[PDB]
Amino acid sequence: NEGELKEIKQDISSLRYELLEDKSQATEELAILIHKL
Amino acid sequence: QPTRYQQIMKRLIKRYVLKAQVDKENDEVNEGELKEIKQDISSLRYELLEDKSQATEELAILIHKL
Amino acid sequence: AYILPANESFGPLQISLGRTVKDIFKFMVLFIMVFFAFMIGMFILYSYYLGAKVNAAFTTVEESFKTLFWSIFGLSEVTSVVLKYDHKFIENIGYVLYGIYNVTMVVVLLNMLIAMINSSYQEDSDVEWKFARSKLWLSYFDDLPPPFSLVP
Amino acid sequence: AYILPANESFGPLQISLGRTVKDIFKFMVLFIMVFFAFMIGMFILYSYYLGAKVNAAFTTVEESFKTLFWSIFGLSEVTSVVLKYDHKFIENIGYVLYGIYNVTMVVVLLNMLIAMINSSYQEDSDVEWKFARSKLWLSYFDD
Amino acid sequence: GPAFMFNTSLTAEEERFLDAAEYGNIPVVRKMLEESKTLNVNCVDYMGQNALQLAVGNEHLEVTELLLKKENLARIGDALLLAISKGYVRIVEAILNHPGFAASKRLTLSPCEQELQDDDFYAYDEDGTRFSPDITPIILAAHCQKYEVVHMLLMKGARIERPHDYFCKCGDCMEKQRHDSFSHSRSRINAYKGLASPAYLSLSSEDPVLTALELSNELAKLANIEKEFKNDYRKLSMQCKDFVVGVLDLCRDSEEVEAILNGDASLSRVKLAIKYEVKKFVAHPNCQQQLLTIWYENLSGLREQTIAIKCLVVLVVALGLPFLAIGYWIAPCSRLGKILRSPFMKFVAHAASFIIFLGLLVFNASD
Amino acid sequence: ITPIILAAHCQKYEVVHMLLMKGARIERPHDYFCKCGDCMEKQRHDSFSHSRSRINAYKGLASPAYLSLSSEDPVLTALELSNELAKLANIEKEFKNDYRKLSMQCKDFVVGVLDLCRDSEEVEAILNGDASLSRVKLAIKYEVKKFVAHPNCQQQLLTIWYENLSGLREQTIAIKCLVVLVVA
Ligand SMILES: CC(C)CCC[C@@H](C)[C@H]1CC[C@H]2[C@@H]3CC=C4C[C@@H](OC(=O)CCC(=O)O)CC[C@]4(C)[C@H]3CC[C@]12C
Ligand SMILES: CC(C)CCC[C@@H](C)[C@H]1CC[C@H]2[C@@H]3CC=C4C[C@@H](OC(=O)CCC(=O)O)CC[C@]4(C)[C@H]3CC[C@]12C
Ligand SMILES: [Ca+2]
Ligand SMILES: [Zn+2]
Ligand SMILES: [Zn+2]
Repeated sequence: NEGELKEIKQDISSLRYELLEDKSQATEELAILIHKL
Repeated sequence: QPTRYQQIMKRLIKRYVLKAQVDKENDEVNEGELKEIKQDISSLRYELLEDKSQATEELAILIHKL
Repeated sequence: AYILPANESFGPLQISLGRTVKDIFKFMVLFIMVFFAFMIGMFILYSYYLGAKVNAAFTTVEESFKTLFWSIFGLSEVTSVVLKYDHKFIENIGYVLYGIYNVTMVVVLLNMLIAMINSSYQEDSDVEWKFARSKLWLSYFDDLPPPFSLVP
Repeated sequence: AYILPANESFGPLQISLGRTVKDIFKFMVLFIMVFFAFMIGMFILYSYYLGAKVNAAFTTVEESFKTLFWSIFGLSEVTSVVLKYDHKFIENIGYVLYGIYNVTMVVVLLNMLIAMINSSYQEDSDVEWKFARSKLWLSYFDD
Repeated sequence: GPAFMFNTSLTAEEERFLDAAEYGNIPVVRKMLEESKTLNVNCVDYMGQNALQLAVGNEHLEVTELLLKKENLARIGDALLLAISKGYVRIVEAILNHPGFAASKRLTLSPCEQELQDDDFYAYDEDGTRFSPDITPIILAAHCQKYEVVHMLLMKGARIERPHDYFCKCGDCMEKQRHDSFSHSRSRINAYKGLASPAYLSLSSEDPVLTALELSNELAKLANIEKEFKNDYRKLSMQCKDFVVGVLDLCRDSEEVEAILNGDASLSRVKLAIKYEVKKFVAHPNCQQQLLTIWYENLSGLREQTIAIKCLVVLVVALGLPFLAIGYWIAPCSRLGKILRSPFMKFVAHAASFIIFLGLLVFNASD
Repeated sequence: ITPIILAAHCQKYEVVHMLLMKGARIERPHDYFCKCGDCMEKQRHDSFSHSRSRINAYKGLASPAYLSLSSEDPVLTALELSNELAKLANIEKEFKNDYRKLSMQCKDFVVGVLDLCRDSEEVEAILNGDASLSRVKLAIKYEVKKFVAHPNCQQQLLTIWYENLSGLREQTIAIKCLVVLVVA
């Protein structure tokens, strides 16, 4: 039914948020590493 | 300011809206509701691959600075 | 009826028979009501012409019952309504009432047949027959026929 | 029946005819049972009034069979039950038994018609007719 | 605009937080819960839904865990009820580990004991509860037939109440019936809808098939007594019936079939199913083959004969019934005695006796 | 079809609420036999775009989302609009099916609102209107049969039916035939 699919859509959405935040963490860490250089 | 009849009608109609949305969730999924999730996956893929490419090019410029 | 359910061929038939009898009992009650209505009406109408009719159909209560009941199967003639005298109004009312009775009988019969067909379309014959036959079987599991079981 | 299935117009009709005959044979058996019941009953009831009735309807076995069978199509009169004597009890029982017989006949007929309609609603007419017509064809292929 | 308001419209920050909670933006909700200090976690959606209800309704387990750690968070009981309704097992587990359920005895105490204290625990808004006030977590899980959730709640001590008799005179039933008499009957129907579910039936009792048969007869009688809700009790009784049928349907050898049919070979459960009119149970092929093996006890070959051969043996019994009775009196135990005591031969003897009776009735009218 | 009418058609509850917050309202088409200049010009111009527009506006009005979110008393509005559409179906026979479906939508909206009651106070508020069963009278008058035949309304009417006959409510039919004869 429609709700069981909206659940998977929310799965995908939360996964997207988490992954993009992880990539942003990596970028800011590389920035501070440049600053230390 | 609200009378008991108004309060009870408010309760019942909020209950109806929630129940009707629940019953809408009980409808069979159709092809469009699934194409929407496919497009979700596609846009997510594009964004993630571009993020990885950003990381790689930043490491390249860091090597250049070394 | 105690023996047929054991046959796979005849069991489901007898089950449907019990079913349709249980159903049409109600329409039989309603038809009793309308038939009693028309019987009392025509009896009160014709009772005074005991020796002024072709036959004695609607002269008494029992004979009116007989005539109107046998009219269900078309086994009653239409000359029973005719009078010997020249009271045209009474015999015309008799024609009208008897015809309306027959038409209402046809209406009730059609409605019964079809309320029944509808009850049927929304429906397990195998399950019902097997339940009945299992009852029949279980009746014999507990440890001679009645005629020979007189001897102790 | 050997010729009709070849016609696309008349084939399916004849197939349904075979079907409904095969079905109603069973209700014919049950009606034979109940009819024999009522026949033997009324015969034992009326057999003693050979020359005391309006007609000879229920005097013998064969004539009772004839009367009760022709009562199915309404071709038998109701004066067959009346007696000449003043034995009101016997003729009243005759009225009751004959009326109950007719009512039970109507009940059985309705049930048969409708068990049949139900068998129909749960169902291929094209497939059945084409199977029969293919049998008809194949009967002529051998030289 | 709309002539009904179910939620001034919060704050920009509160709207952003509700968006992050509903759509599962875990980093944003964590950041806000950590360092906002102006936001309150009990801000409300346009439908009267705080952050916890939004997170549970969209199955955001990490957001739910983040919110549950926030002290003075509201709408926790309704969060549990909603997660149970949607069958989110992990979110149910996360909510049950909250101090609101760990310390208190919310799940063990009856619906009436919860209702005597106002305490607004399962209330989701200013006024009212999402489901019926009598529907406890265990009853709701049984309704939805969440097998794992029902098992979890049973582990915690939650049990459905077994409503009292219809014609009850005790003070509690009297006060309930005088007070409302419609909330009372609806509560009874809710408790029976919980009891009659296959999940609770299977997981709760020692002998679920006996319980299901007895409860099926119970609901069948309730349907006759209370005619306005006839359909509901009828559906629940049918649920019980086909639960028994489905349990019988799973048997794979004769020992399990015996355990299902003989109760704990007196076919006690078959008698009960015929008495309570569980027709699919009796007419099921497993019960049918058991009854059939009992039917042809010593008639090994006769089990497979054509109908013509059985008509032949019917006629032979009709002919030899005097000699058969004489031999039963003379030689009570023999091959003849063993064959004569089989149920099918008893039935054919009865049929042959009746046919001889009809033949006597006819032949008496001979000449 | 304006944004609010389209949202009502699709029964997007949140979108309907959003548009209502912004001031959007469905128009409540004029009477069928209307003589004002606007209706006259619309009817003379096309007379098919006009009737289709009327059907669109009623499809928007008769939706459960707009009914629930728009008015103060959605069940009274739904009953009145159901009778309105039932009459429209008779007046305009070429689009009979559409008006019939919309009237059925209104009917089962009222039925679904009644179906949610959980105690006697809410049942009274639904059946008695604001105990004169005004809404039950209206449902019988407008032939909202599922509303009247619903178990909640049924048990209310039944409690009124056996007012002082406390035990007689549960007696077998034979005992009631007995009391019928005793009254006779
Ligand atoms: C044709 C005249 C001379 C006799 C007609 C007799 C029938 C009216 C009755 C009497 C004996 C009856 C039969 C006695 C035994 C059986 C076997 C019984 O069981 C079976 O079908 C075989 C499988 C099984 O027994 O489990 C089914 C009913 C039947 C045919 C009975 C059907 C009705 C019968 C034929
Ligand atoms: C009107 C009187 C004077 C004669 C009536 C004769 C019918 C009772 C019989 C005799 C000849 C039969 C026909 C002989 C040949 C055919 C062709 C046969 O095949 C077809 O339909 C054509 C296609 C095909 O043969 O594959 C169908 C049956 C039919 C009409 C038979 C139908 C039954 C018929 C008309
Ligand atoms: Ca998730
Ligand atoms: Zn009690
Ligand atoms: Zn106008």
